[PDB]
Amino acid sequence: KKIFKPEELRQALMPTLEALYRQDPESLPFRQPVDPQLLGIPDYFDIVKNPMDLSTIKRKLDTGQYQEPWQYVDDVWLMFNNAWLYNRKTSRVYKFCSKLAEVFEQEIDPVMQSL
Ligand SMILES: C[C@@H]1CC(=O)Nc2cccc(C(=O)NCc3ccccc3)c2N1
Repeated sequence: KKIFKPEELRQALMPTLEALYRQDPESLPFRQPVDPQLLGIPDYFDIVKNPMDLSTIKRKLDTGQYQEPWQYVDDVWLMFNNAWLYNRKTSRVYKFCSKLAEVFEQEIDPVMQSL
């Protein structure tokens, strides 16, 4: 089975994550873990079983937690799908998620081809 070294995943994939981070205004609510008490959404973990955010994905890259590039892509999509599930379609977070998904698609395609 092909092994992907953690530094090699990090070098290839981190620019795609940085592209999301730098999207302002749309990345802002995704830059840190959801804090249900602080955001006034105490039902969040009942609806979203597996929370995910940009900083957690960065930490996983930094600490070698992905064996396969598709596992990173899965976490980015988990983050998106959580937002499209929890929020209504009129909301900022929903529409900001849609923008991030558009940006990500463009960034990730050449990278995954190359891997
Ligand atoms: C990602 C996280 C959890 C979620 O899916 N929905 C959500 C609901 C209420 C507030 C928020 C929240 O972050 N509100 C503050 C905010 C929203 C948009 C832009 C700036 C700040 C919220 N965001």
